Amino acid sequence: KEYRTIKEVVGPLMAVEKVSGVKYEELIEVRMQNGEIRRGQVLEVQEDKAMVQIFEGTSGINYKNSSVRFLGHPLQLGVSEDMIGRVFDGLGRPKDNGPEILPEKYLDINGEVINPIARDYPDEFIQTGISAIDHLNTLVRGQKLPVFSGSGLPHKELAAQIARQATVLDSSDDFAVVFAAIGITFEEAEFFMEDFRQTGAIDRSVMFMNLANDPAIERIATPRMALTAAEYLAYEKGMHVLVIMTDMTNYAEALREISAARREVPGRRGYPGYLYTNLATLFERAGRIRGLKGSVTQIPILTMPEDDKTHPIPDLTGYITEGQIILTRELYKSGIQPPIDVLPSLSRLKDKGTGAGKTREDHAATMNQLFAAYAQGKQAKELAVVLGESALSDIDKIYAKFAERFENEYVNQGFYTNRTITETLDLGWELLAMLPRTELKRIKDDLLDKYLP
Amino acid sequence: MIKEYRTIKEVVGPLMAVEKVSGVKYEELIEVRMQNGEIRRGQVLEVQEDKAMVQIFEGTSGINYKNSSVRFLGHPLQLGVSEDMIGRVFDGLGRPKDNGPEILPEKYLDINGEVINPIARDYPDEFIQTGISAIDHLNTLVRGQKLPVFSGSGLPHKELAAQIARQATVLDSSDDFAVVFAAIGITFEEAEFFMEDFRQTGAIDRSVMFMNLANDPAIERIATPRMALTAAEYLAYEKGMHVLVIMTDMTNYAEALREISAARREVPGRRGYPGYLYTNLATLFERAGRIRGLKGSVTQIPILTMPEDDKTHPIPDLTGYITEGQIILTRELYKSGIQPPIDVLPSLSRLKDKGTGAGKTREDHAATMNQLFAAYAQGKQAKELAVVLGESALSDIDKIYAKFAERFENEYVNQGFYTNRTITETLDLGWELLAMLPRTELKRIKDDLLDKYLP
Amino acid sequence: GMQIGKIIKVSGPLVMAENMSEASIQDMCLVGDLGVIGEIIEMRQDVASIQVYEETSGIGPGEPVRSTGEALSVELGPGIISQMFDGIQRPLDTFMEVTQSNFLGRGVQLPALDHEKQWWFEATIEEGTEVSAGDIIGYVDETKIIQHKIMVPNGIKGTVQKIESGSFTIDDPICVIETEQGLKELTMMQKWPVRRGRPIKQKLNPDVPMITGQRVIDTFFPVTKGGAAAVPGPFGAGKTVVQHQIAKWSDVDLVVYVGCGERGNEMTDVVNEFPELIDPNTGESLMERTVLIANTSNMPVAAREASIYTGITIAEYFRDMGYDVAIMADSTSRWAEALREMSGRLEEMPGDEGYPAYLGSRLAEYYERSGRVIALGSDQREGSITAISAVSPSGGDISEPVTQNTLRVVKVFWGLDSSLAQKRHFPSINWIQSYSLYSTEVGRYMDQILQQDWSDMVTEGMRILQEEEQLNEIVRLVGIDSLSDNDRLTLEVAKSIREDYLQQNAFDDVDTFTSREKQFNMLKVILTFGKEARKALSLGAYFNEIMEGTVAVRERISRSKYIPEEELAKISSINEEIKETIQLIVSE
Ligand SMILES: Nc1ncnc2c1ncn2[C@@H]1O[C@H](COP(=O)(O)OP(=O)(O)NP(=O)(O)O)[C@@H](O)[C@H]1O
Ligand SMILES: [Mg+2]
Repeated sequence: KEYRTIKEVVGPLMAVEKVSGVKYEELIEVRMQNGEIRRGQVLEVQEDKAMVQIFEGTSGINYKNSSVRFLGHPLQLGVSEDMIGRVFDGLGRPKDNGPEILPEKYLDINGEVINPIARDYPDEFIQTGISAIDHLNTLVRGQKLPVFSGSGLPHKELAAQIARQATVLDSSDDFAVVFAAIGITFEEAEFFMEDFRQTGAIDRSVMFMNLANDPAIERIATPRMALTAAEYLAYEKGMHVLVIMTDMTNYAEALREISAARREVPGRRGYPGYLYTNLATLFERAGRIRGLKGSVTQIPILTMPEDDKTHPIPDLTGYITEGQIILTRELYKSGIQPPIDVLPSLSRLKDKGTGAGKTREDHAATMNQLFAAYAQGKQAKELAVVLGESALSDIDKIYAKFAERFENEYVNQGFYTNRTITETLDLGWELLAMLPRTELKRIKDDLLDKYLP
Repeated sequence: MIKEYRTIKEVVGPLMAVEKVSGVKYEELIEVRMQNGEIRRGQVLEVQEDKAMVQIFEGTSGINYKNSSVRFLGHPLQLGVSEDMIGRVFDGLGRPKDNGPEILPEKYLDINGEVINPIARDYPDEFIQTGISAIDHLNTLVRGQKLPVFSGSGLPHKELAAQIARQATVLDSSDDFAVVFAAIGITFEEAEFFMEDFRQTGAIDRSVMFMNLANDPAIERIATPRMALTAAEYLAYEKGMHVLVIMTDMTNYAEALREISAARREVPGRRGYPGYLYTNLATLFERAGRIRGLKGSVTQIPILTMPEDDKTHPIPDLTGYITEGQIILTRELYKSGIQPPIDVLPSLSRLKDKGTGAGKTREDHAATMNQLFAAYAQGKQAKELAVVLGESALSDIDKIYAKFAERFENEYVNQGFYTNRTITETLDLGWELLAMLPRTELKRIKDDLLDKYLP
Repeated sequence: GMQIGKIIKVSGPLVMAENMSEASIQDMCLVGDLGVIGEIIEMRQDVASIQVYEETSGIGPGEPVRSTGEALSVELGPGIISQMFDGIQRPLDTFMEVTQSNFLGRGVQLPALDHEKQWWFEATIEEGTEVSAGDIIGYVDETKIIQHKIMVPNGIKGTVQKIESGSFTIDDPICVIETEQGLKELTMMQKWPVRRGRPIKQKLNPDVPMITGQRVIDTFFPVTKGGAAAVPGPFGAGKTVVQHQIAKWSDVDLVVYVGCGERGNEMTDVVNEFPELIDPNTGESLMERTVLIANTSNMPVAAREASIYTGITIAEYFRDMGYDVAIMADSTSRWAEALREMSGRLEEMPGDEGYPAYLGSRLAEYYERSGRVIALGSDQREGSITAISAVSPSGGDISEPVTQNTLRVVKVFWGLDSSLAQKRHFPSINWIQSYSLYSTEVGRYMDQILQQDWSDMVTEGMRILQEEEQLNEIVRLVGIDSLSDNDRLTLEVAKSIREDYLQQNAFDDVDTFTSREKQFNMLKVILTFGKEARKALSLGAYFNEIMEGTVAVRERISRSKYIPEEELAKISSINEEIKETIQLIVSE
């Protein structure tokens, strides 16, 4: 049953009249006069009318001569283990000139909420290979830990490096990366594709690539398709899955465009009032489930407009995620790779993945001691540059030197260098050795003896 | 004139639409007789053709429109007044909540009241000694005035109002005030504070109280101050009493107005408050004063909390455009331990000129008031400079003013909630502080006053 | 028979259905072929506007709607303690077993309580007694510590004709009352509409301080049993940790924790950890006094509002038995935002910042349900509800409608600070901006119950912290060296207050809780160092020398937070070591 009754077209939205039996969120197909097919979703259904959003937009559609078909089910992803190694576009269509996926089953891309009773709490270490993360802001299996960045900052290189190096020490060959690109430039897409292909990371990955030049309502579907593939691999195939999504500020833009087309009253800073809830339906899909071996870990990546952390996109993301990794322009100017500022960074669940049996027994103590010493030394630098070298005390000058070496040699490891957790902790002890023993108050003394030369 | 219809067409929040009616009047009181036996009161907001829009005081939860009916009672909302109201506690609609015997009314009065003819007014001019120096000297209260307290959440406006009610006296009038208290959306603890204070002082036996609390329906707040003021004008102008009306919190009143305004989908004014907020408030606050030839009076002290401590918010802004001054409390003075935390600089009384001076307070009243204001304003500016740039930046003369402003706040304004100063003690303390400054700085005060009173 | 409506519109959680002419505002409905749970919120002729507490994907016009004739309610009876419910009181563990799924489906109705479980009912009321609402007819030992009292339901009056002790399910009749309408049977279970406050005899002033074990709260910004406290703060500042701490250690009888639009893992953390936190006095775990209401951020939005009223109604039920209850709402901002979303769907005229015009009165009505009360019943027993509410303002800016409306009605404000959190100062309570209007009265309670001058210790400590604020501005003017020896001592004492008393690690085994008397000893020691050091300085002693001769004793002060509760003498002995050390220094 095909309807020739399209009434009007407003941006990506379309109104269909004289419909019957249509459901909220039902998948639709528009058969255009040129014969191409555009898929869409029912946003609102009343009486004999239905309101739909078209993922590819309505440009070039002659509605009087195009027909609409309602398909009787929500938008789904055909999932299969064969998706590993494949590159798809924002709507889940092959992008690598490879064969069409033969799905094991089709899954509603909205997913379902995990019963809190059935949840397992995030546990066990994920080695990113990046000292500033692994040591001070440890990523744990099942956590949501985002990167807050800015335009011109190298979050692109950081995302690729984590995809390339992330691993679990506990298990072998059960680790998979799902990478969702949202509104990224062609050059950014080029960079991610070559990096995954040249290192072989593609052979344990699934990629969903939405580009800036692509229709923007595709972005609504893109992260939901990535998370549906991840949940399949984790919960039905038992894999440890890491989902990396960039750039979520481009996701919010798509939501704002839909909101505008619907003539909804805008919320704070022109973003929809339901922005928190919408983002929660993505980020809360992370976790572990009791009795299942797999896991879904999420690293959303976003740029803070005007570097303002109080902007609705970083602010609401921080109100959902379990910590955050902050990149700054000051560290980037100094050449620090990655330019992670550990002072506003945090991982809330880190203690569940550290210590004896997971990393090493000295992990927590040296984390607290390095952090304390670095804050004190950054404050010492702040006095020395502003008030001159002489004003700073002798003990303070040590801390200033420490802070500089911490940035230049500990945080700054390079976007193409992988550090094991042992290398990171040993490097941490080499930096603490700059400080006098009378200053290592946070570290127990038998640990001090054992691990200090 | 009673009519009953089972023609409810819409039930949406606090509002109901009734159709196929005739003989219905604007502001007529109505009853909704619900399908389950409940009876809920309301008012006609608008009538056109065969339709009438009504507001329900207790909300519309549990109403089935089809099997309920609306009875139009043939008169507006009234208060059954009687001298027996004294010493009794009523809810927001004038129904007793103290388990006492129901009142046998002398008469029934439309709670909207009527405007006092401007040519029948007597000008308020009898000094009320509150015992609070920042009020009596700088922002003088006179009998028949409308003088609100502007406060904020967490600030001690209830203590200030209780102190005023407890200490207020006209020097040549031995009658105690009758107190009419209107609680509007306040918490139990706020209302209990006033209840306990009134019982301790015995004022409860000369009080009438209309209690709408935060657990009561919000639309009832619209009637509560009209019930109180109708009771007040009855006791004052028909029974000859001097009535002190304390109403809190007027911000809760304004917020109830905005709920109705929003439900009606009216054209929103500033911050969503209806464009008629000024007028609506004026119909309450102008119900104060004295009438030539009648012995009683109505003095109003409304209390409101300023949203975000912002005096330019519509609620304080429009109230200030209506009332005869305002007493402003501030967080910065409260944190410094000043009790009451009255900031005199943005406070005002518009009736102080003809209520003060020789024969009323004393001949030095207005001159020392104006000098203290000028010296406090200069000293506060001096202290603001010292914080921004250090004490050394301040000139020697401005060091005197900065210390003056400290002693003014710590000894003059900061008197305590249980301290009752006579106007003579207040004025004498004003001169002790003015003595800190050189005589050459006292431009507001003429030489005869300086020679006579200045130490 | 019963009228069947017909859906005419579906838009997210808003459904409109025609042919509903026989239904009432606030009736619950089974919506669509699936029969998902919804609530009638407004009606224009026969067309009802329904908000749905479940996902509406796959639902469309033409499907049936069926009113239940009842408003949103909870089941109140044995089997409610130690459970985790969703926002409309469905038991999440039974949900998992019945549907055989790890995920949340829809259209399945599950009774809140176990109606097949046998409980032992102990009858305590004599036959022939005249009873009314709130009267206790018997009890069930739901836990060893907590007696579940069986109360005559509101609206029931008469004389007891038959009552029998025995083992019954919550459906069995355990008592028979003779009423004017006739003979009435009573079970152990009663239903109550969540949006209506449970009636009481009268409210009382909440004046007994709660012991949270959190030093900054109990000492400087105390909440009382029956009081209300707001904890607004930016993301990561510590709102949830503060609430979990109060849930763990507070000296109330029962705790109701409402996860309102927050993270699933945090609910999972409570059900995992609380059964392992065992009270040493009674041998019972924290889960034996706890009720969990969970509606996460990605759960149905309208069910956030339901979770709030479900939680408070359960609290009121146990309050009516004569218990002290704490209810945590994390976070009320999510409830408010749900109201804002539905208000936009209904095309209502907005109030402040898009929120419905009735936001302020809804918030105020919620907190008026907390408080200390005389419950209904001849014995006039007393119970209380203490309300602790997180608020989550955008960008940490407390000048927004949810925070502002909340501070109008609550008497305690714990303002969490971004700078403190980033400095790892936890709890991140801004001690300059926070306040408790219970401080004075609590001070008198504490003085009398400790037989010590506690109120003056609290005052002096806050004075020192306030002088630290002024002195920091003066250091800002001319630097630390210009300051006098007494000023720099004040900075050191305030530094000890901040680091050795205010800062408290919720994740440390000892530091996570500090008893009332250990708090007294810790603050006395800290202030004693201040008292003795100034006396030295007046006697000619030198601040730099006083610091260099008190390293070890000040070290003891910094570790008194880790001293075990059975060893408090080790803390109180510090004072005389302080005296002796400083006396010897001035001699030298
Ligand atoms: N009392 C505390 N002791 C130690 N660490 C704390 C404490 N409170 C907070 N933290 C730290 O701060 C982090 C955030 O705490 P949390 O209670 O989750 O903040 P929140 O305000 O509820 N965040 P959000 O839900 O996003 O608004 C924790 O993971 C801890 O690392
Ligand atoms: Mg939280």
